[PDB]
Amino acid sequence: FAIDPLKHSKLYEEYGLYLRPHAPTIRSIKYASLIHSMLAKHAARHNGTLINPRMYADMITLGNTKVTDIVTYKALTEMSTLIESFRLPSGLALIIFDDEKYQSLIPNYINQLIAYTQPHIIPTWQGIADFSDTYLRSYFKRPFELTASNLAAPQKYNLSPMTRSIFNNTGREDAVIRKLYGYGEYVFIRYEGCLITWTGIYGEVTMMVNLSKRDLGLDVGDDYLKEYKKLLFYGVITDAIPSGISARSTIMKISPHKMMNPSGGALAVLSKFLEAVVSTNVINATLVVYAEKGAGKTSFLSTYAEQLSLASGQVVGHLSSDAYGRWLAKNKDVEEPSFAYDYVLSLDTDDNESYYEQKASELLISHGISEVAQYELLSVRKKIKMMDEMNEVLIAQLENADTHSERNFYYMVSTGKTTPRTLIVEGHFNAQDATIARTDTTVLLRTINDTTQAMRDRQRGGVVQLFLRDTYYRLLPALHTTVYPFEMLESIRRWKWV
Amino acid sequence: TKLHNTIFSETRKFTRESFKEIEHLTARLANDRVARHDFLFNTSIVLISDYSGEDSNGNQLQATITIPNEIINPKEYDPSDYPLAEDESFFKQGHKYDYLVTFRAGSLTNTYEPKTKMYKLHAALDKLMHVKQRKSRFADLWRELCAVIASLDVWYQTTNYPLRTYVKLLFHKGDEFPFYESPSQDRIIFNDKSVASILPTFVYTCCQVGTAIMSGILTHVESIVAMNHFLHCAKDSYIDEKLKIKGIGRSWYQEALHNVCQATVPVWSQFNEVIGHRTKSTSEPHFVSSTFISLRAKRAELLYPEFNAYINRAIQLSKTQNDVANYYAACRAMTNDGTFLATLTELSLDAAVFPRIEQHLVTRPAVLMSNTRHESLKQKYTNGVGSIAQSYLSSFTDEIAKRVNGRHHDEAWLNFLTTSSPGRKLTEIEKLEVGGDVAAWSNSRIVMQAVFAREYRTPERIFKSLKAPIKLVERQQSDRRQRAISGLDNDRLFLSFMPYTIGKQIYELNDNAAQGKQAGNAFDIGEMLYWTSQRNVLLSSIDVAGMDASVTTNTKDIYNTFVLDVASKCTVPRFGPYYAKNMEVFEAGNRQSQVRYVNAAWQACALEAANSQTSTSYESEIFGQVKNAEGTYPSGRADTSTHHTVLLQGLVRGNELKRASDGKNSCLATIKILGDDIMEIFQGSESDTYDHAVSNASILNESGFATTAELSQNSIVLLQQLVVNGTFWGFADRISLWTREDTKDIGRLNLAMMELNALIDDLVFRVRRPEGLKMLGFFCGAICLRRFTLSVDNKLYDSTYNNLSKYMTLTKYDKNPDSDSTLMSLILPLAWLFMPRGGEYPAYPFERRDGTFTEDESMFTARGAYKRRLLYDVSNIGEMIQQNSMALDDDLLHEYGFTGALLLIDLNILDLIDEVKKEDISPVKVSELATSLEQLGKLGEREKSRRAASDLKIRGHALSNDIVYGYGLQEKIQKSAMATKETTVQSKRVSSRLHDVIVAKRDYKISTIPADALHLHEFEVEDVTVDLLPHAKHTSYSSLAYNMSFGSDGWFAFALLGGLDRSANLLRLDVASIRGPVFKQGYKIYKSDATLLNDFFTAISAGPKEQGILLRAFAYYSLYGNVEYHYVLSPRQLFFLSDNPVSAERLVRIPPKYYVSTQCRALYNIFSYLHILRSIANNRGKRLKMVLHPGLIAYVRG
Amino acid sequence: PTVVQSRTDVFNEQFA
Amino acid sequence: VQSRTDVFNEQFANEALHPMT
RNA sequence: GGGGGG
RNA sequence: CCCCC
Ligand SMILES: Nc1nc2c(ncn2[C@@H]2O[C@H](COP(=O)(O)OP(=O)(O)OP(=O)(O)O)[C@@H](O)[C@H]2O)c(=O)[nH]1
Ligand SMILES: Nc1nc2c(ncn2[C@@H]2O[C@H](COP(=O)(O)OP(=O)(O)OP(=O)(O)O)[C@@H](O)[C@H]2O)c(=O)[nH]1
Ligand SMILES: Nc1ccn([C@@H]2O[C@H](COP(=O)(O)OP(=O)(O)OP(=O)(O)O)[C@@H](O)[C@H]2O)c(=O)n1
Repeated sequence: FAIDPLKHSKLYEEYGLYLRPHAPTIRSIKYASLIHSMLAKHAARHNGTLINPRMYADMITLGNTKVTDIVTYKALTEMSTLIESFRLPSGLALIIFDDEKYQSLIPNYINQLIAYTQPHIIPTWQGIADFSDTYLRSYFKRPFELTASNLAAPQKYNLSPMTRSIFNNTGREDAVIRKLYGYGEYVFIRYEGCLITWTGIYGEVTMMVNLSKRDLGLDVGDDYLKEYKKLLFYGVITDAIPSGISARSTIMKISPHKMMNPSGGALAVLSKFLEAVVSTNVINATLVVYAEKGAGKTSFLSTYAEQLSLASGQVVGHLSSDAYGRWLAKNKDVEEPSFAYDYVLSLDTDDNESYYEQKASELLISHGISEVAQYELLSVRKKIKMMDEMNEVLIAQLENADTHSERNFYYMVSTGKTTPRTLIVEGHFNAQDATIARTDTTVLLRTINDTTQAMRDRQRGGVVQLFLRDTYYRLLPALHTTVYPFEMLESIRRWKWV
Repeated sequence: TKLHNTIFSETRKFTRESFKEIEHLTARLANDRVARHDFLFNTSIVLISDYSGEDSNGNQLQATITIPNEIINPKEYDPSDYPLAEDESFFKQGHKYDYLVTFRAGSLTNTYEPKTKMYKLHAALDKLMHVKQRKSRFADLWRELCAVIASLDVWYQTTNYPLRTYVKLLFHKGDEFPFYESPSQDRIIFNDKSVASILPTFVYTCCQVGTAIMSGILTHVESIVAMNHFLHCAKDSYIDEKLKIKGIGRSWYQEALHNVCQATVPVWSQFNEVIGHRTKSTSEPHFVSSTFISLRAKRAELLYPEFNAYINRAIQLSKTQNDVANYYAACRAMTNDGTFLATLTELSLDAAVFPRIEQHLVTRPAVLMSNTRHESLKQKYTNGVGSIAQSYLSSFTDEIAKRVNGRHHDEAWLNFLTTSSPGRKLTEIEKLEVGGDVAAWSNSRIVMQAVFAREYRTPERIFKSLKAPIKLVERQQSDRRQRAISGLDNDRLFLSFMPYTIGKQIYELNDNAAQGKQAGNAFDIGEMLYWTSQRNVLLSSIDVAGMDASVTTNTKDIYNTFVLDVASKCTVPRFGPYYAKNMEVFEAGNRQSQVRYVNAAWQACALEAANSQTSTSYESEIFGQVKNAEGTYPSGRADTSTHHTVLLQGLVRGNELKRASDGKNSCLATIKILGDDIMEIFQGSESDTYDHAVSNASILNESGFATTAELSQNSIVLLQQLVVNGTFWGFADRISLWTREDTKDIGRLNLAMMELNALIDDLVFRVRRPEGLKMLGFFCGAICLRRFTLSVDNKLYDSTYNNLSKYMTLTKYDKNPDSDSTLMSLILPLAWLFMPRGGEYPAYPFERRDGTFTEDESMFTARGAYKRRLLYDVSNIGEMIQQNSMALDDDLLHEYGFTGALLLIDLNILDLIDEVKKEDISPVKVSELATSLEQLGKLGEREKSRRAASDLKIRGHALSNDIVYGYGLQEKIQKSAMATKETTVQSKRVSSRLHDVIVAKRDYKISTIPADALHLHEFEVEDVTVDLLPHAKHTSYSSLAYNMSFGSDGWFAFALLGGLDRSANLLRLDVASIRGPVFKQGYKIYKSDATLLNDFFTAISAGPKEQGILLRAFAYYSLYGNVEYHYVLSPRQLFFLSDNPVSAERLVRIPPKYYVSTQCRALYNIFSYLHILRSIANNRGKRLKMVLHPGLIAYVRG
Repeated sequence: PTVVQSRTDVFNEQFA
Repeated sequence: VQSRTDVFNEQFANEALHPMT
């Protein structure tokens, strides 16, 4: 293996792959534990590295090499006397899981060998390697599933504590199954998350939630809107967008599942923002978040602003992506509008109309399209011909820095006297980077929604909302780091405070 | 007393009197400042008000000196001239003054308590006017002004010229200088508080304006119009007005050339040979003429009213193309002082790097395939400007994959970091660090790559980089807004290295790259002379504004879609830290994820485009950490403009196919891009080419770049080095003799004096009167650098002066009890400027014992060992041969002081300072070898090349030094130049023997060697005139360069030798292609012992293509053979003239009997070709017959 | 003769 | 009734490869 | 900070 | 060390 099972099995406890109690197999893995004590010993000799990584890969992996100046070759001859004693039929194989969380815990010295080897890569499914693999099937208990109809006695399905481990999908408490049917001689794998399948529009849909099934009140047949606020924080859809998710989707099957490890890169860009929050060397920390319209980002960042407020204790501002859009509709005629912070927060309320929605309503009436069905009926060429006209009404506001121009809007708001020190600003597309400012942090935010279905769901704006979504989506390639909402809440727990 | 009345001033020749007289005067200027103030403000000078004379073309002008009242009466400092934002997180958004406002220096103070917002700002402005202003190439700024004004005295032999009153009117206040710079504090220091704050920069303005007068661009009358234009710009902000007006006052020439109508110009051919003159009309196309109207109303406003009439004078009077280039060169030195521009870093940071969207937005590609994060993988455009570029670049994707597979990228990345270190990577974060002496190397690239070794292959290494802000460095340049560059961390830079390697592969596939390669000769611009000569052409040089701020986030994806398709077909397993593995992947039109194999680089290309944050943080002394808004192009991740070059040429050639579907045949010839500068050539009818010209202007506007479209029938610009009708025009102002960015001023002399030769030879064809530069740069070397600042120890300090005073005088400071060191300042004789590995500066005629003067050297004389011949020439070689004596004539050399000039050269001062540091400062042993032995582990094993290198040495021949094995390089990577530290006491500890060689000097002699007999050839003028080659007939009118005007000696030199060789310059370009000195050190192998050349390949580890270039580069090269007697002619020092010495054999005759039987026939041409270039001043149509020393031939056969 | 004058005279005669 | 295809992103990809007139 | 050439 | 983006 890469990571050594024997020194610390707790990592493979997370995947639910347990060592067999203790044959060629058992004698083999004890050899691998000796090699990792050896490779760690050579590590410290030269700044934590190896010396001839292609020379070690020939000895350990292929087994075709025998070694007999003393200064440079002393480490190799010590390796050769060890491996030659094993009398193996062939060389040992290197193994690596597909999961990035497994890769982030691999020792530095193993990575040096990997480039001169051909590692056997075990594919995962949802953060879980398939158990049919040749190596995992020999070294670890093969997990056995127990469902509704599948529940039975051990005698009906021949099983031993040696060979097999039990997974519980029945949904009854594990203490009952362990105590009632005599399964206390087997070890149960445990899963702290959930994998919930939903009925979608286009087809069946799956999902992953970072919360335990007891803490999530959803059961079979539940409505999507019930407990919707919990899913938006901790859920991840795992199907290609667009999905089938709707306001009226229902649950089919719910099972315990492994927790999703937060992305290593997404935590890095967010902690870069938190480093600017704590230190006094920076005057303004400002996070920028883009999302496709209709993702509900304003619903999530209203709470994420409060969670950050409890930590640092500073008053955190918040500006919805339509804050400038409504404020431009009010003060376009007034010559010297107020830029005071709380006055702009007063105009962020949903009841007011954005300026951009007004100009887009005329552009649809100019072709006479007020119906969702008439808009869906159009060819892609007919829509793209219109979105170029919407690009003209947008460049008019970004072209220059004027008193009513958008760049001066975020300048006077950010540099106002009473404005909060830390801000959280939303934006609709990448081209707004020059306007909203001035930051080293920017992230995309992917909720669990079909935003093009969510726009058809809402009945107020109708076509004007769905049309602006595609006009923003056309100008918003995913060129910045992606961030699911749970990783932002995970970002705050890991960072130390004070 | 003084310099305008010297015997050297009237005869311009050295003698036993005037040369010893001109030494006493210049040494008196550099040594004592009290004599300098009396020189610059002398009472005998007469003030000038109205003045009259001739302009650049001989027309009579009448101008009047006018100093604006606002410099004599500076306004009190105004706090509101630098407003802040209400939060005071930064300067206020809109603000007028990015540079200095002019104000009285005594009006600026800060009463505020320390550690306050307003206290730190006034401390910054005090840091502004007292620090940023001083930028001097040599010594004090007052000595630099003396060398220029001293040159004007000797050249015109008169104290009375207009430029002097500008010095006496501005800078004469009190008994002493208004301000002096102290090297110890690196600050200007004001002795008179009433002076205007901007004045110290104007000393650099007069030093530039005084250079143009010696240069012959500006005459005494046009100098008055120039100086008023700068003093007019001193109100209210000296640099803001220059950056605003500079675009308008240089661009007028288009309309003035329109009025010349007919003109006759040489016609170049494809091969860079002139085939004839041609009478072409210079009338502009109608659409160019309509643009003149908008300029006139604009030139009547922003321009100075008197300087505006000067340009109206130019559009009227000039009647030939040479007159227009003379008025144009005159305007060039009136619109620019040539100084480096400087501000507070955060003041200029606003408008330079802040992103700006202009005209249409860029739209996204459709996403054909995506990562489980929904990152892009491969993508394609349905429509837009991005589809236009993809219709072109998509045909190159497959062929590049076959070349990407061949490179072993881990060997490339380790070699890529070696080319440039230190890289200013962020310093060590925390304890220990182990270390522990690696902090001495903490600022480096290869050292930081070596320290982080086990970290290299970890994927986590990349995400650690994302938490590090990108520090912003500022690299200033002449006559331009201050630039904001972004330095990057190793791993942060590494993410873009894979896209870069694909980016430079395209250059082999096209001729569209102006950055392809450059030779530095006239062949660099050689294609431009061809297209400017052609009929029915519409030239277009489209400069593009911004490009840092003009590339929005969505614009960069046009380049990514090209790399992503190339990385898709490429098969490069384990690029590191990455694998060629499977992946779960989402496709367009399929519901659930599919399973697609992925190679290593296609991950690294995807991950880099997926995460993009161009924001450049900067830590400032006022506002803390400031961060520029996102949307910049970083300039540059990995490399650029290789991003822009693939981006622009795809937007342009793809527009040609966009017109193919539209049915319009696309007239066009060739197109070069550096970038970001573009250049086009349209051949066709006047109506059709304009229609295609407007399309290229519009398509770039559609992709978000705004440009100033330039169009002309008879002129073009590239690399700010323009051509008109096959006539090169130089830029004089861009070379700044008197300023530099680093403020690196140090007394080491071969570093500085040999650097000055690189400048004066770069001005050879950018100037109208080269002979004036020789008198200018002599006095600069005769005054600015005559002292040496070596620190002595108190023990040995008394022993040195007891002997050296016999020849070279020096400064004697009283011994200081307080500290250990007692300083000395070493004055040197003027003779050191002319000796080998001294200044090697061109010399004036000397006086022999016979009384005949030696030949007057020109700008074309070679340097290197050839300069030693001047020693023998003083002894009269023509007399040396008739007596058959090799005697050196040491007595006469003691007069001029050559005997003392070589004593300073025998110290090897610059070699001991290097050796003394190498001992202690580099621990080597386990400290350095442990990283080199580790650093080898990442490279594709292995380079044992030292075993293949010393194989060439024994026996074998010596080779030096570093062409391979950069694991001795990180020792050099710690220069420890700042400071010299305490090791200087050990640097002179070895000099205790070097003042033991001065007591051992006794009577001193100049050493000679048996190889030194080669100098003894001297030519005797014959009678028959040389029939002249045809090129002179075509260039005889409307000359192709400022110093090649008809009858000028620079023109006549091209007439005798002719133009540069075709196949020789294309081939010599290739030995510089591998380099990105190796040629000559390896060429002795090709001549003496040829069998070492094969191991010469494996010692350098050159590839099979690199092996055949050096073999092929010795083919057309060996026709002029090897140098047993070497010379150094810079390719910039020449430009048009032939480089091959064989060209000069035609105009000299040799007796047959001097040849060796089958050897060295080709060596006499170097004796001839080097001699004709040395003296083109006295050359007048005479064939030459050389004579040889009888002992020279005995040496050649031995 | 000045050098330039000699140079010019030489140039003219060859090219008449 | 609705299809994965009517979504704008889906429609756009298609437009990416049977580009119609 | 990187690229082009002496 | 110069030229150039
Ligand atoms: N029934 C109905 N509710 C609507 C409609 N439009 C908006 N809503 C309300 O909007 C709420 C959802 O908020 P969000 O998903 O954050 O929408 P948003 O605030 O505009 O945020 P963005 O979509 O990112 O701009 C729902 O709870 C609804 O009450 C509509 O047309 N019909
Ligand atoms: N006080 C003062 N210092 C000057 C002046 N000019 C230059 N300096 C610098 O200040 C330092 C001390 O000043 P001085 O003793 O007057 O130096 P100096 O008269 O210019 O003599 P030199 O340094 O040999 O040129 C010197 O190292 C100079 O570099 C000046 O006019 N007055
Ligand atoms: N040392 C530097 C500085 C920056 N860049 C390039 O310089 C370009 C910016 O050119 P700049 O002179 O700042 O803008 P312009 O004046 O408009 O350039 P030009 O006149 O040549 O069009 C950028 O594309 C960047 O890639 C570079 O490669 N080398």
